[PDB]
Amino acid sequence: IRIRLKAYDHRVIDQSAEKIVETAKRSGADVSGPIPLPTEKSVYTIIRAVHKYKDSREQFEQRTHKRLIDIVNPTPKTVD
Amino acid sequence: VEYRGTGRRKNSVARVRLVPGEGNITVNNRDVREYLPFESLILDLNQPFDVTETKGNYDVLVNVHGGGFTGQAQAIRHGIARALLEADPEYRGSLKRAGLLTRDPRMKERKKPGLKAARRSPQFSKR
Amino acid sequence: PRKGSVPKRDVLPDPIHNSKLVTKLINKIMLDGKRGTAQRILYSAFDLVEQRSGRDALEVFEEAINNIMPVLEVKARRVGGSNYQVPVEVRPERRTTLGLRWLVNYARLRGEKTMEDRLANEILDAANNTGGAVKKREDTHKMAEANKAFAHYRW
Amino acid sequence: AKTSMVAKQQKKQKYAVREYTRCERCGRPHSVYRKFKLCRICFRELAYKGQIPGVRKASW
Amino acid sequence: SIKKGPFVDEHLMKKVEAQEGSEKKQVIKTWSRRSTIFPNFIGHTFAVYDGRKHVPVYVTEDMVGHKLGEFAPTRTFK
Amino acid sequence: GQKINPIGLRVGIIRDWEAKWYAEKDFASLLHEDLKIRKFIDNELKEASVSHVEIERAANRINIAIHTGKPGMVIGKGGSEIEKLRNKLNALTDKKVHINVIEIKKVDLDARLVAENIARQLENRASFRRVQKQAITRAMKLGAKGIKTQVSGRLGGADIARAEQYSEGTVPLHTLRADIDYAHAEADTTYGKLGVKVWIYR
RNA sequence: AGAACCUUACCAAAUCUUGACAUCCUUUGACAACUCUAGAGAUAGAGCCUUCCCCUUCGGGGGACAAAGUGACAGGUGGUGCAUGGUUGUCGUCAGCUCGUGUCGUGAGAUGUUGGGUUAAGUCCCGCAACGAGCGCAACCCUUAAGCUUAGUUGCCAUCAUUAAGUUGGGCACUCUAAGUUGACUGCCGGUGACAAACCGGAGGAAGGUGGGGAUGACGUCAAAUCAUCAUGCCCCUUAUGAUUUGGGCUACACACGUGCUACAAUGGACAAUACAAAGGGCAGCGAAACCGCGAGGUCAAGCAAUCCCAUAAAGUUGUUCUCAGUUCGGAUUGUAGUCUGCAACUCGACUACAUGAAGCUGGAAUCGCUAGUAAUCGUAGAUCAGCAUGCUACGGUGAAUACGUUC
Ligand SMILES: [Mg+2]
Ligand SMILES: [Mg+2]
Ligand SMILES: [Mg+2]
Ligand SMILES: [Mg+2]
Ligand SMILES: [Mg+2]
Ligand SMILES: [Mg+2]
Ligand SMILES: [Mg+2]
Ligand SMILES: [Mg+2]
Ligand SMILES: [Mg+2]
Repeated sequence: IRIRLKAYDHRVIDQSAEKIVETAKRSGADVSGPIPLPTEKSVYTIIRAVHKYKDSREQFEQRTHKRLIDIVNPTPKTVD
Repeated sequence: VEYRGTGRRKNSVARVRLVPGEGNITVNNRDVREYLPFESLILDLNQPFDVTETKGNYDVLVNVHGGGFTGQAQAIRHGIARALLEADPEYRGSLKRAGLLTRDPRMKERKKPGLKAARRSPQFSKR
Repeated sequence: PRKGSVPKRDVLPDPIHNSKLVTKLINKIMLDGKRGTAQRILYSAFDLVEQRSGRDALEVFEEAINNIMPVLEVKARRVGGSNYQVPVEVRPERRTTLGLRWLVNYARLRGEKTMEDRLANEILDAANNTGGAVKKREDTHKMAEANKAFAHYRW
Repeated sequence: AKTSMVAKQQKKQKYAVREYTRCERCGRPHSVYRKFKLCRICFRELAYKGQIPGVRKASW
Repeated sequence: SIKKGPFVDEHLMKKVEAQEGSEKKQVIKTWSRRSTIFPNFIGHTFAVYDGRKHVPVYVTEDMVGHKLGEFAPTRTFK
Repeated sequence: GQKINPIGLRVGIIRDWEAKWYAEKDFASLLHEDLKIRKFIDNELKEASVSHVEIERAANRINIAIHTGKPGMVIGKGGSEIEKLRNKLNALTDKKVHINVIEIKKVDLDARLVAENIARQLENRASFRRVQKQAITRAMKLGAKGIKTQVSGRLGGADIARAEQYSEGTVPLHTLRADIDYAHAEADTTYGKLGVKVWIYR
């Protein structure tokens, strides 16, 4: 079915991935081991000061982590 | 018997194999001598073959990826040394006597914020 | 560097000419990061030596550096509470590196209207004397060799 | 004279592209964003103390 | 400068297209410095500036294709 | 020359965030929504020892958590005022589900309500050095291992301003590991403005 | 980190002064959401459905969309960073700065921080009225540098086979790969510094002696900067030092100086052919393929977040040609004829082909920037943004010369 997960923190998404593969593997389901898609950042380089004292700046990021999980056996014990 | 010689130089991977016979190097279903575009010194990546006391040991039919062209080159030079030492494990004490097998000294670096070319500073006027 | 002796570690092999001291003057004609236009011009300026000179450029080449080879340096030093010059003989690693600039700086000065022919008239006419750049090494060769002065100075 | 301007901007003076974008908790008309609708100094005290998501510091 | 109707402002057209009846001369009072010259223009002035000027500009048979009432300048130099 | 505020660096390795939710497109107006409601706690409760609120969103199931330290008077008469701002904040758009308080014993071991303990004194003109030094000395009779308090703007009835930091203990600012809890409070009465900063270790 | 109008605080013309705004006030129609009159517009008026909530048993919290004149008033991008809070620039990532007990001094004060040696370092040991502590440097944190688990669908294909190539199957799973782990530290090292830490050497981790970079900015100075981000003590404006449009301005000009770009040519130009990246964005946005245009583009139009799109990187290679010239160098300037964004491009954008083709021969006195993926070279992407950057912060490709020395 290939459910997708994406989250800001990085340990949270691995414990969620092992939660969903735990609730899938404890029932009969031939699920793949969870897939790391590359995790994308984006950059916010910004001026610190309030007036015109430029050429003194600092940057920010935010980093979305993207995993991937797919099941190929729709069973009644793996429904939701 | 030699396989899986990875090779890295400046953001340009290269994976190889080594087949016995004679020295015949080839990448990406086309030649080498008229692929490395300027690079008249094609022989100077074959130069570990020069210093391993034997030139025509094996054939390669190698693979390469990414980077520039000499950034895409010169890692084949690195990449056949790992599999070359995996062909016979004697050569670490006898290929690192010219110091050749592995060094990853340098890649490009960050443009420092409020500068122009990552070590250069803009010109300040006077006093 | 007040800390001492940054290492050298520079290497210079070559494809055909079998000489470390020929890949140096490919590294000084190469301006603006274009190594992809140097030996295309250099090796097309050495294969035109034997068509212009009498011989192959190999046995002319060590003569061509040999006659241009600078001898003496004048590194000024304010001695002991005074101020005038001193002759210094160059350590043998530095002297070729000082030496090779005078090929290329006068290569861009001989108006022959073809750089792979204008530059090669200073390897021809360099094994033979009174070239373009031999005039400067004889001008500075007698800078303090004849003008010998306080030669007990340190630096 | 800017609290009149915010009274203009959330209304509409009817042409297509006469509007512009202003800071949410502050009121600057320049260097604002569209990911946040904040602005370049008013973003910074709200990027600190953890209260906005996403934002680690720097230095990748 | 494109195709499709060189963009006379329409209220100016409302004034001129029925203003051209008699032999009277009361010209514009516009201060809309945007419109081009439709070819059916009668002898009249205009008032084309709004900071402080009503410069009466001639409608005389110039190159009428200009997309501007720009015969009235804005500032001085010396 | 500038000490940057130590909460800024110390997120993502030892202190987590304040808004756990994720968004994709609504992050503009949703980022206006939480930043709209995170003043109403400090205004409506009027600081019943309220440290800092917590947002999490779960797709039309919001959950917010106010620490606030002091139970009881935050709640109302057994459950009266809590639903009164459930109803009051539920008129924001369609929100305010499961607000809960988590009390704080060891009162003056946390930066905020210390800074409103000693901002609230000197705005009633309580002679700043006994304002600070007691809030210093209660820290290390309650087990703390570092506090630095500074008060800056125009102390006393003077006409030039000078900052008088009265620190002690151990208060590092170049180790990332420690949970340097920071606060700030700007409060002054009838003779200008004034700033107050408090760093607390542990 | 976007000036056509908007922005916009400036000024000129019309324009109201419980107000374009926020609060209550008394009864509640909602709309000016539409069609028309005038005007440039704000607005000035007429046609409205002149309604509606949420539940009472003829009834009120007043939610609407805001309506009536009041008062409490509101509004200030107006004065000042020498009344301030917050926030930065800097000396300078320099290696210093301070206490708490003592103890000398009538005391301002000093020891502790000094004298031996080492280190980038007040880092380190050996000494001694000092013994310790605290803020600093170091590690802790990101990024990169090589393996093993653990995963595999868009992730790669060789071992097999149809493959223009869709990587279609095989389900192959290793090879990068993409985010989660083992281990660098002066370690056993040879010296000899005489045991003082440490310093020059040899070994084997891919790895040098803080592996390479960032983020981190001590007490404090400069009454440095900001009331125009916001907050703000106090003084002024009070049918105008407020408010709303339209339309000018912020770009004007003999001039003076900063920064940036593109060039003066033949290791250069034109011309067709011809390979190899990283980092990014795109659900009314990115837009393919094939289509009509000299191009700027126009229509339609499937696929869509590693997979799909923008998106050909460019420099260089092989080859043709101009053959050393105010020139087949350069496009500065200047009219016609378009495209696109927009309600509109005159003041005041941008791009294309048609001719026009100026200045200029590597620049006086002087003056900067850089120590290995580094300066230089052509390029790639992004935010800001409808449209418009040579700036800006990010990313790869090609890649040298030089540092014996501390005298100035
Ligand atoms: Mg392998
Ligand atoms: Mg030294
Ligand atoms: Mg105001
Ligand atoms: Mg490291
Ligand atoms: Mg480092
Ligand atoms: Mg540090
Ligand atoms: Mg004011
Ligand atoms: Mg300006
Ligand atoms: Mg394409």
